[PDB]
Amino acid sequence: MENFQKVEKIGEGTYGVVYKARNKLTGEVVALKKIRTEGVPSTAIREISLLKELNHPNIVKLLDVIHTENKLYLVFEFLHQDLKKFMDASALTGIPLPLIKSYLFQLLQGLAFCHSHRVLHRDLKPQNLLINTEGAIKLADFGLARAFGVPVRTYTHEVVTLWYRAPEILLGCKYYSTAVDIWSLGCIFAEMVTRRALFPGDSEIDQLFRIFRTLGTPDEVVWPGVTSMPDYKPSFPKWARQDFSKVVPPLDEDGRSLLSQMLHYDPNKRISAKAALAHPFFQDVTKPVPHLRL
Ligand SMILES: Nc1nc(N)nc(-c2cc(Cl)ccc2O)n1
Repeated sequence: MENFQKVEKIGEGTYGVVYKARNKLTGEVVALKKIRTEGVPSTAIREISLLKELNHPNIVKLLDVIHTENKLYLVFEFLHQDLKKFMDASALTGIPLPLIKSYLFQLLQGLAFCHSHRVLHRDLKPQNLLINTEGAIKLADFGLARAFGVPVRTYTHEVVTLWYRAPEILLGCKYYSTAVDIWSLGCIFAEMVTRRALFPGDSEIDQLFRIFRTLGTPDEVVWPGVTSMPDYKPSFPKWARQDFSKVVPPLDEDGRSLLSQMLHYDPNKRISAKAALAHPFFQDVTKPVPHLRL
Protein backbone atom coordinates (compact mmCIF):
# COMPACT_ATOMS: atom_id res chain seq x y z
CA MET A 1 0.00 0.00 0.00
CA GLU A 2 0.91 3.68 -0.28
CA ASN A 3 0.54 4.12 3.49
CA PHE A 4 4.17 3.08 3.95
CA GLN A 5 7.69 3.78 2.73
CA LYS A 6 8.80 0.13 2.76
CA VAL A 7 12.34 -0.02 4.10
CA GLU A 8 13.23 -3.53 2.84
CA LYS A 9 12.06 -7.09 2.31
CA ILE A 10 12.80 -8.85 5.60
CA GLY A 11 12.40 -12.54 4.84
CA GLU A 12 10.32 -15.42 3.46
CA GLY A 13 7.88 -17.22 5.74
CA THR A 14 5.88 -20.42 5.34
CA TYR A 15 2.74 -18.30 5.05
CA GLY A 16 4.23 -15.29 3.27
CA VAL A 17 6.93 -12.65 2.83
CA VAL A 18 7.68 -10.19 5.65
CA TYR A 19 8.65 -6.53 5.16
CA LYS A 20 10.00 -3.74 7.36
CA ALA A 21 8.01 -0.56 6.69
CA ARG A 22 7.43 2.95 8.01
CA ASN A 23 4.07 4.66 8.19
CA LYS A 24 4.36 7.84 6.10
CA LEU A 25 1.92 9.59 8.42
CA THR A 26 2.72 8.26 11.91
CA GLY A 27 6.32 7.37 11.17
CA GLU A 28 6.12 4.14 13.15
CA VAL A 29 8.33 1.28 11.97
CA VAL A 30 6.46 -2.01 11.67
CA ALA A 31 6.76 -5.47 10.18
CA LEU A 32 4.35 -6.20 7.36
CA LYS A 33 3.56 -9.78 6.39
CA LYS A 34 1.78 -10.47 3.10
CA ILE A 35 -0.36 -13.62 2.82
CA ARG A 36 -1.52 -15.27 -0.44
CA THR A 37 -4.59 -15.06 -3.92
CA GLU A 38 -8.10 -15.86 -5.18
CA GLY A 39 -10.02 -15.00 -2.02
CA VAL A 40 -8.77 -16.60 1.21
CA PRO A 41 -11.15 -18.13 3.82
CA SER A 42 -13.17 -15.31 5.39
CA THR A 43 -13.67 -17.52 8.45
CA ALA A 44 -9.89 -17.23 8.74
CA ILE A 45 -9.79 -13.43 8.71
CA ARG A 46 -12.19 -13.56 11.66
CA GLU A 47 -9.97 -16.02 13.53
CA ILE A 48 -6.81 -14.09 12.71
CA SER A 49 -8.48 -10.81 13.65
CA LEU A 50 -9.11 -12.34 17.07
CA LEU A 51 -5.35 -12.59 17.54
CA LYS A 52 -5.14 -8.80 17.71
CA GLU A 53 -6.45 -9.20 21.26
CA LEU A 54 -3.47 -11.25 22.41
CA ASN A 55 -1.18 -9.15 24.59
CA HIS A 56 1.84 -10.75 26.22
CA PRO A 57 5.45 -9.61 26.66
CA ASN A 58 6.69 -12.65 24.76
CA ILE A 59 4.33 -12.58 21.80
CA VAL A 60 4.98 -10.13 18.96
CA LYS A 61 2.01 -7.75 18.93
CA LEU A 62 -0.37 -8.08 15.95
CA LEU A 63 -1.39 -4.47 15.27
CA ASP A 64 -3.70 -4.83 12.29
CA VAL A 65 -5.17 -7.33 9.86
CA ILE A 66 -5.86 -5.82 6.43
CA HIS A 67 -7.85 -7.41 3.63
CA THR A 68 -7.46 -5.62 0.29
CA GLU A 69 -7.44 -6.62 -3.37
CA ASN A 70 -7.93 -10.23 -2.22
CA LYS A 71 -4.67 -10.09 -0.27
CA LEU A 72 -4.17 -10.43 3.47
CA TYR A 73 -1.67 -8.23 5.28
CA LEU A 74 -0.69 -8.63 8.90
CA VAL A 75 0.85 -5.58 10.59
CA PHE A 76 3.15 -6.47 13.50
CA GLU A 77 5.26 -4.51 15.96
CA PHE A 78 8.85 -4.67 14.69
CA LEU A 79 11.88 -6.32 16.34
CA HIS A 80 15.37 -5.96 14.85
CA GLN A 81 16.70 -9.51 14.76
CA ASP A 82 15.46 -13.10 14.47
CA LEU A 83 16.98 -15.97 16.44
CA LYS A 84 18.37 -17.70 13.35
CA LYS A 85 20.45 -14.66 12.48
CA PHE A 86 21.54 -14.34 16.12
CA MET A 87 22.58 -17.98 16.36
CA ASP A 88 24.59 -17.66 13.14
CA ALA A 89 26.23 -14.54 14.53
CA SER A 90 27.00 -16.41 17.76
CA ALA A 91 28.36 -19.57 16.08
CA LEU A 92 32.05 -19.01 16.92
CA THR A 93 31.49 -18.39 20.62
CA GLY A 94 28.03 -19.82 21.20
CA ILE A 95 25.20 -18.13 23.12
CA PRO A 96 26.01 -17.93 26.85
CA LEU A 97 24.03 -20.54 28.81
CA PRO A 98 22.41 -17.84 30.96
CA LEU A 99 21.03 -16.18 27.81
CA ILE A 100 19.91 -19.50 26.32
CA LYS A 101 18.16 -20.17 29.63
CA SER A 102 16.53 -16.75 29.64
CA TYR A 103 15.29 -17.13 26.08
CA LEU A 104 13.87 -20.62 26.71
CA PHE A 105 12.09 -19.43 29.88
CA GLN A 106 10.53 -16.47 28.03
CA LEU A 107 9.48 -18.61 25.05
CA LEU A 108 7.77 -21.10 27.39
CA GLN A 109 5.98 -18.16 29.05
CA GLY A 110 4.81 -17.05 25.62
CA LEU A 111 3.66 -20.56 24.69
CA ALA A 112 1.99 -21.11 28.05
CA PHE A 113 0.02 -17.90 27.42
CA CYS A 114 -1.03 -18.81 23.88
CA HIS A 115 -1.88 -22.38 24.79
CA SER A 116 -4.01 -21.24 27.76
CA HIS A 117 -5.95 -19.15 25.23
CA ARG A 118 -6.34 -22.16 22.91
CA VAL A 119 -3.95 -20.67 20.33
CA LEU A 120 -1.28 -22.87 18.73
CA HIS A 121 1.67 -21.86 16.63
CA ARG A 122 2.24 -25.11 14.65
CA ASP A 123 5.21 -23.74 12.63
CA LEU A 124 7.73 -22.62 15.25
CA LYS A 125 11.30 -22.12 14.08
CA PRO A 126 14.31 -19.88 14.79
CA GLN A 127 13.17 -17.51 12.04
CA ASN A 128 9.92 -16.56 13.76
CA LEU A 129 11.45 -15.95 17.18
CA LEU A 130 12.48 -12.28 17.49
CA ILE A 131 14.86 -10.54 19.92
CA ASN A 132 15.56 -6.97 20.96
CA THR A 133 18.43 -5.16 22.70
CA GLU A 134 16.79 -5.46 26.13
CA GLY A 135 17.06 -9.24 26.37
CA ALA A 136 13.46 -10.01 25.44
CA ILE A 137 12.49 -12.67 22.92
CA LYS A 138 9.01 -12.98 21.40
CA LEU A 139 7.12 -15.47 19.23
CA ALA A 140 5.65 -14.24 15.95
CA ASP A 141 3.07 -15.73 13.54
CA PHE A 142 0.81 -17.68 15.88
CA GLY A 143 -2.32 -19.50 14.74
CA LEU A 144 -1.94 -19.28 10.95
CA ALA A 145 -2.15 -23.04 10.34
CA ARG A 146 -5.28 -23.38 12.49
CA ALA A 147 -7.02 -20.52 10.68
CA PHE A 148 -5.77 -21.10 7.13
CA GLY A 149 -4.38 -24.62 7.13
CA VAL A 150 -0.78 -25.58 6.36
CA PRO A 151 -0.58 -25.56 2.52
CA VAL A 152 2.15 -27.12 0.36
CA ARG A 153 4.70 -24.28 0.40
CA THR A 154 5.14 -20.57 1.19
CA TYR A 155 3.60 -19.15 -2.00
CA THR A 156 6.23 -19.50 -4.74
CA HIS A 157 8.63 -22.47 -4.99
CA GLU A 158 10.09 -22.37 -1.48
CA VAL A 159 11.92 -24.95 0.63
CA VAL A 160 9.89 -25.40 3.83
CA THR A 161 11.79 -26.18 7.04
CA LEU A 162 10.94 -29.65 8.36
CA TRP A 163 13.57 -29.59 11.10
CA TYR A 164 11.24 -28.52 13.91
CA ARG A 165 8.19 -30.65 13.03
CA ALA A 166 6.79 -32.99 15.71
CA PRO A 167 6.72 -36.72 15.01
CA GLU A 168 2.91 -36.97 15.16
CA ILE A 169 2.71 -34.46 12.29
CA LEU A 170 5.24 -36.38 10.19
CA LEU A 171 3.28 -39.59 10.87
CA GLY A 172 0.13 -38.04 9.42
CA CYS A 173 -1.93 -37.19 12.47
CA LYS A 174 -4.98 -35.17 11.47
CA TYR A 175 -5.44 -33.48 14.84
CA TYR A 176 -2.60 -31.53 16.43
CA SER A 177 -2.23 -30.50 20.04
CA THR A 178 -0.22 -27.85 21.84
CA ALA A 179 2.46 -30.53 22.21
CA VAL A 180 3.67 -29.83 18.66
CA ASP A 181 4.96 -26.42 19.83
CA ILE A 182 6.82 -27.90 22.80
CA TRP A 183 8.55 -30.29 20.37
CA SER A 184 9.63 -27.45 18.08
CA LEU A 185 10.87 -25.41 21.04
CA GLY A 186 12.79 -28.43 22.31
CA CYS A 187 14.54 -28.70 18.95
CA ILE A 188 15.40 -24.97 19.06
CA PHE A 189 16.69 -25.30 22.63
CA ALA A 190 19.03 -28.09 21.53
CA GLU A 191 20.20 -26.00 18.58
CA MET A 192 21.09 -22.98 20.75
CA VAL A 193 23.17 -25.27 22.96
CA THR A 194 25.06 -27.28 20.35
CA ARG A 195 25.07 -24.60 17.66
CA ARG A 196 23.82 -27.16 15.17
CA ALA A 197 20.29 -28.19 14.18
CA LEU A 198 19.19 -31.26 16.13
CA PHE A 199 17.22 -32.99 13.33
CA PRO A 200 18.20 -31.43 9.98
CA GLY A 201 16.12 -33.63 7.67
CA ASP A 202 16.20 -33.07 3.91
CA SER A 203 12.89 -34.86 3.25
CA GLU A 204 9.88 -35.91 5.28
CA ILE A 205 11.14 -39.47 5.64
CA ASP A 206 14.72 -38.33 6.33
CA GLN A 207 13.31 -36.00 8.98
CA LEU A 208 11.44 -38.86 10.61
CA PHE A 209 14.38 -41.26 10.42
CA ARG A 210 16.83 -38.74 11.88
CA ILE A 211 14.49 -38.47 14.88
CA PHE A 212 14.28 -42.27 15.10
CA ARG A 213 18.05 -42.69 14.87
CA THR A 214 18.43 -40.38 17.84
CA LEU A 215 15.47 -41.07 20.11
CA GLY A 216 14.93 -44.64 18.96
CA THR A 217 12.22 -45.95 16.61
CA PRO A 218 8.99 -45.52 18.58
CA ASP A 219 6.81 -48.47 19.53
CA GLU A 220 3.56 -49.15 21.38
CA VAL A 221 5.37 -49.23 24.75
CA VAL A 222 6.67 -45.65 24.59
CA TRP A 223 3.90 -44.31 22.35
CA PRO A 224 0.57 -46.18 22.60
CA GLY A 225 -1.22 -45.97 19.26
CA VAL A 226 1.81 -45.10 17.16
CA THR A 227 1.61 -48.25 14.98
CA SER A 228 -1.92 -47.18 14.00
CA MET A 229 -0.96 -43.73 12.77
CA PRO A 230 -1.79 -42.85 9.15
CA ASP A 231 1.75 -42.83 7.80
CA TYR A 232 3.24 -45.45 10.09
CA LYS A 233 4.92 -48.32 8.18
CA PRO A 234 5.77 -51.60 9.91
CA SER A 235 8.77 -51.56 7.59
CA PHE A 236 10.42 -48.61 9.43
CA PRO A 237 13.93 -49.64 10.54
CA LYS A 238 14.16 -50.20 14.29
CA TRP A 239 16.92 -47.99 15.71
CA ALA A 240 17.83 -48.06 19.41
CA ARG A 241 17.74 -44.87 21.48
CA GLN A 242 21.01 -42.94 21.97
CA ASP A 243 22.12 -41.49 25.33
CA PHE A 244 20.98 -37.92 25.72
CA SER A 245 24.46 -36.97 26.97
CA LYS A 246 25.57 -37.58 23.39
CA VAL A 247 22.66 -35.50 22.04
CA VAL A 248 23.29 -32.06 23.58
CA PRO A 249 26.77 -31.97 25.07
CA PRO A 250 27.82 -30.19 27.17
CA LEU A 251 24.38 -29.28 28.64
CA ASP A 252 24.01 -30.16 32.36
CA GLU A 253 21.55 -32.78 33.69
CA ASP A 254 18.78 -30.27 34.54
CA GLY A 255 18.86 -29.06 30.95
CA ARG A 256 19.07 -32.58 29.50
CA SER A 257 16.22 -33.68 31.75
CA LEU A 258 14.03 -30.79 30.61
CA LEU A 259 14.85 -31.39 26.95
CA SER A 260 14.03 -35.09 27.20
CA GLN A 261 10.58 -34.19 28.56
CA MET A 262 10.08 -31.74 25.69
CA LEU A 263 11.00 -34.49 23.21
CA HIS A 264 8.80 -37.34 24.42
CA TYR A 265 7.26 -39.22 21.49
CA ASP A 266 3.79 -39.45 22.99
CA PRO A 267 2.15 -35.98 22.72
CA ASN A 268 0.34 -37.00 25.92
CA LYS A 269 3.57 -37.51 27.83
CA ARG A 270 5.35 -34.48 26.35
CA ILE A 271 5.70 -31.74 28.99
CA SER A 272 3.43 -28.70 28.85
CA ALA A 273 4.79 -25.17 28.69
CA LYS A 274 3.38 -24.42 32.15
CA ALA A 275 4.93 -27.52 33.72
CA ALA A 276 8.25 -26.83 31.98
CA LEU A 277 8.41 -23.37 33.61
CA ALA A 278 8.52 -25.17 36.97
CA HIS A 279 11.41 -27.41 35.97
CA PRO A 280 14.56 -27.17 38.17
CA PHE A 281 16.55 -25.97 35.16
CA PHE A 282 14.98 -22.53 35.68
CA GLN A 283 15.72 -22.23 39.39
CA ASP A 284 18.57 -19.77 38.67
CA VAL A 285 17.19 -18.08 35.54
CA THR A 286 18.05 -14.40 34.99
CA LYS A 287 17.60 -11.91 32.14
CA PRO A 288 20.99 -11.13 30.51
CA VAL A 289 21.31 -8.55 27.75
CA PRO A 290 22.52 -9.93 24.41
CA HIS A 291 25.34 -8.49 22.34
CA LEU A 292 23.37 -7.48 19.25
CA ARG A 293 25.04 -6.15 16.11
CA LEU A 294 22.28 -4.35 14.21
N1 LIG B 1 13.16 -12.07 9.88
C1 LIG B 1 12.73 -11.10 10.59
N2 LIG B 1 13.64 -10.17 10.95
C2 LIG B 1 13.13 -9.17 11.69
N3 LIG B 1 13.93 -8.27 12.08
N4 LIG B 1 11.84 -9.04 12.07
C3 LIG B 1 11.02 -10.03 11.65
C4 LIG B 1 9.69 -9.96 12.03
C5 LIG B 1 8.74 -10.93 11.54
C6 LIG B 1 7.37 -10.88 11.95
CL1 LIG B 1 6.23 -12.05 11.37
C7 LIG B 1 6.93 -9.86 12.84
C8 LIG B 1 7.86 -8.90 13.33
C9 LIG B 1 9.22 -8.94 12.94
O1 LIG B 1 10.08 -8.01 13.42
N5 LIG B 1 11.41 -11.09 10.90
